Amino acid sequence: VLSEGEWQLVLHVWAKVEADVAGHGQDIWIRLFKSHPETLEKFDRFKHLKTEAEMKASEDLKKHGVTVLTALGAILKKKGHHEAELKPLAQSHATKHKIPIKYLEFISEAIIHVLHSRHPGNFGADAQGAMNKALELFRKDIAAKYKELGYQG
Ligand code: HEM
Repeated sequence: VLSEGEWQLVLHVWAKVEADVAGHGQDIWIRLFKSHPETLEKFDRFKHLKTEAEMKASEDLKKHGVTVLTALGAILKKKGHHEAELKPLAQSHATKHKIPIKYLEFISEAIIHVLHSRHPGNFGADAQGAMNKALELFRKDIAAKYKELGYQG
């Protein structure tokens, strides 16, 4: 459970991300694909992208980034009361896409890295700790749902 103070640090930096959702989306996914090339294998629609240049020029990847960050933002804004939002997300990722928890750990790393690079003034040590906590909570709850749905993760 996060304190109100920790949620405030998370939503404060998220407000900055929302000024440019598409841009943040691209940076985060490209970071993920570059650092962990294996994750690209999960997208039959992006598995053909060979360079960062092709990734940055992909309209479909940009759209995916917006879809993902909008869903994550909705969850964070619930401040822990995200049961309803997580159910459909857990079902599609465990049953259809088959995304292991390890990959959610990788994207969490990418998110923290991008926020640190683009928002140093609003992402000091305390704020990073709060964001890490919020993302760990998200991963812990999705993991619990994965189990209930029959997917090891
Ligand atoms: C911050 C965590 C993430 C959030 C909130 C998120 C959210 C979403 C949403 C809302 C969709 C569209 C609806 C759906 O199919 O459920 C989606 C699709 C998908 N996600 Fe996730 N996702 C996350 C992380 C990941 C990761 C780490 C991977 C893979 C390494 C992944 C792979 C996919 C795939 C393969 C699709 C379908 C893409 C397509 O065929 O159009 N997701 N995700």
